[PDB]
Amino acid sequence: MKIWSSEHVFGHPWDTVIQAAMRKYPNPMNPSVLGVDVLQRRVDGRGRLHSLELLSTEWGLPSLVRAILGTSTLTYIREHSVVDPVEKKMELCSTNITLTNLVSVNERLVYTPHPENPEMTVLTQEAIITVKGISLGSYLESLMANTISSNAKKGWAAIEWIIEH
Amino acid sequence: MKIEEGKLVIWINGDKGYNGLAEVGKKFEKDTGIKVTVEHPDKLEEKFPQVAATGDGPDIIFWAHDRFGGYAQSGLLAEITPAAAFQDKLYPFTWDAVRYNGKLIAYPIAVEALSLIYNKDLLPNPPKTWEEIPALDKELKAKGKSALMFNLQEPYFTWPLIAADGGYAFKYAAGKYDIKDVGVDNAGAKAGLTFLVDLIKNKHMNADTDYSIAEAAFNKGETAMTINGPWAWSNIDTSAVNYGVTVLPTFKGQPSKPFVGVLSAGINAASPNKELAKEFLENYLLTDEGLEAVNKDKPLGAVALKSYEEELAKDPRIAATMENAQKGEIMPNIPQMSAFWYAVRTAVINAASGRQTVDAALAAAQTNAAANSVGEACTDMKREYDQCFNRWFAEKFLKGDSSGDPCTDLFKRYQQCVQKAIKEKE
Ligand SMILES: OC[C@H]1O[C@H](O[C@H]2[C@H](O)[C@@H](O)[C@H](O)O[C@@H]2CO)[C@H](O)[C@@H](O)[C@@H]1O
Repeated sequence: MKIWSSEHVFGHPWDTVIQAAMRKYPNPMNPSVLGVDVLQRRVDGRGRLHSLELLSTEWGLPSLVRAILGTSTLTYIREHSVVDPVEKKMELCSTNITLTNLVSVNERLVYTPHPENPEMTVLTQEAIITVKGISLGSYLESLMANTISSNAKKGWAAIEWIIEH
Repeated sequence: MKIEEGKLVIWINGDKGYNGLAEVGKKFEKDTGIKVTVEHPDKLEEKFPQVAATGDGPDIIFWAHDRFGGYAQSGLLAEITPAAAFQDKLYPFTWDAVRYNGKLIAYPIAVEALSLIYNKDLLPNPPKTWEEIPALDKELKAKGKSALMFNLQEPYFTWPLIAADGGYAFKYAAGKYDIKDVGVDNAGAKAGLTFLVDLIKNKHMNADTDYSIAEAAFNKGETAMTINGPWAWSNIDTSAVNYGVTVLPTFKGQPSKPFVGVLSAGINAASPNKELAKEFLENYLLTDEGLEAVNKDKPLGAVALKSYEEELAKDPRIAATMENAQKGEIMPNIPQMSAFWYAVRTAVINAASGRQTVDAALAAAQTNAAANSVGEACTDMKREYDQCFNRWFAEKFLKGDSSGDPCTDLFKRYQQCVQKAIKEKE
C-alpha cells in the first residue's frame, strides 16, 4: 500500500500543458504506451470535461510481476480525467485493468498553474501500489519505484515534445 | 535472498560447456582466491527474471543476446563498463548485439547459428533443399534408418525454415524494430510450417522429437541428418559418426534463415560482486585460454574475441555456422522477443500436434506477438476525431466557450469500432 510522489513544473501556461496532456500519447518520448482509446467523454453541470480512456501499455510494473508470476504480456490502464477550465485544474486517476489480483497500481496526476503567477504549470503526482500476497521486498519495490519514476519523467518529456509542435 | 558477496555464481545453459567454464572459474579462484560456482538451471532464460527481480539470482547470467533486452528493460542487468581497448578485442557487431538503449548490458561471448549436420556413411551427399527430404526419408527408412531429426520442442530449430520463404519476427528499419509489425502469419511462414507439419503429417518426422531424442538418434547412426549448433559437436566427435557440418538446406528455393545468437554474459543488477564479475569475464573468460577452456568442453561457435577467432575461423565447422549465420539475421534484443518466442513455440507445437491447424496456430501467434493498441483498427477515425476535438477543446472550451460538442458524429463512429474492438478481446 506504498507511494511514490512528485511535483514537477512545466515552463509554459496551463492552457498549453493541458492541450498537450489531452493529446499526450502515443508519442516518441514514451514508446511503452502503445495507444490511448477514449471510451467516453462528457461535460458535467459545472462545465468539466470527463473522459474515460483505456491505455495500451508495455514494460510497466504489472509486467515486473510477470517476472515473479511466470508468463503474460499486455497491460491495460483505465483512466478518468476531468479538466475544469474555470478552476484551471486538470485531474487524472488511473488503474491497471489486467494483470491485477496480483498487484494494483493507482496513479493520480493534477496539472495546475504555479501559485505565484509566471505563466508556468506545476504537476502534482502520486502512485499507490497495493498488492495481495504482499511479498514485494525493498529491491523489487525499488524496481517498481524506479519504473514508476520513469513513465512519470517520460510523461513530462512527452508533454514538451507535444507543446514544441 | 540477496546474492552472496565474495562469491561469483554463474548460470549457463546445460547444453553449453559448463565444465569448461567451471575450469575458468577454478583458474580465477586459484588466482584471486574468490570461489566461483557454475550451475545450469533448467529453463534458465525464464528463471533469471523470476529471482533477479527480487534481488536474487546469479551474479552472471549466460544466454543469447535476444533475452537480455527484456532484462535491461526491467533493470535486471548492470550496465557493463569496459575500457575502449577491451572492446577492441571483441568484434564490434557482437557489442551491437548487447547495446540496449545505447547502453552495454552484457559481454558478448560467441556467435551461434544452426547448421545442417549429417552422417556421411549414411548419406555422403546432403540434401541441398528441404523439399527433397521426404524422399531421402522414404529411401532411408527402407534401411531401418531415417532422414531427419532435430528437436521440434524449441522454435529456435524450426524457425530458419519458417523464415525461409519470408517469415520474420518484427520489422526492422530506421534503427528500430517495429514491435507492432510481425511477420509470422504471412504466406512465407504458413508455407514453411505447413511443410514441417506435412513432414510430421506424413510420418517423415515426429512431433514428440526433442533435443535429446534427436541428439541420441543422429549420434547412434539412427538418422542421417540433424540440425543443431556448435555446442553439439563435441558429442558426435566422441561418437562413431563421420559427420559433416554444412549449410542448411533451402525451402521453395530460398535458404534457411536462422536466428543468429550471440552468447552473452550478463551481470545481475542485484549482484554485490559486480567489480568481481568484470574481472572474471574481462581478464579470465575473454582470454584465448579462457575461451579455449570453454570451447574444448562444448564448442562456442565463432567467438566474439578476435585473437582467438583467428585459430577458430580455420575450422570447416565454424565456416558452415558462419555461412548459415550470414544467411540469417541477428536476433533483436527487444523485450518483445519473449512474446515472440512464446507465440512461435505455441504455434509450431500446436500445429505439429494437431490441436491447432497451421493458420489457426499463426493467427494466434500474429496477435500474441504483435503488441497492438486495442483500437489499432480505428486509428484513422481517432485521428480525424482527435483533430476535431483538439480544435474544439482549444477554441470553444479551454477559453470558456459553451456550445456543446461539435464532434459527436465522428466520436460515436470511433466509439463503435473501439467497442467492437474491446469485445473481440476482454
Ligand atoms: O526456442 C526458443 C529459444 O530460442 C533461442 O534459444 C536457443 C539458444 O539461443 C541456444 O544457444 C540454446 O542452446 O538453444 C536455444 C533453443 O533451445 C533463444 O535465444 C531463446 O530466447 C528462445 O527461448
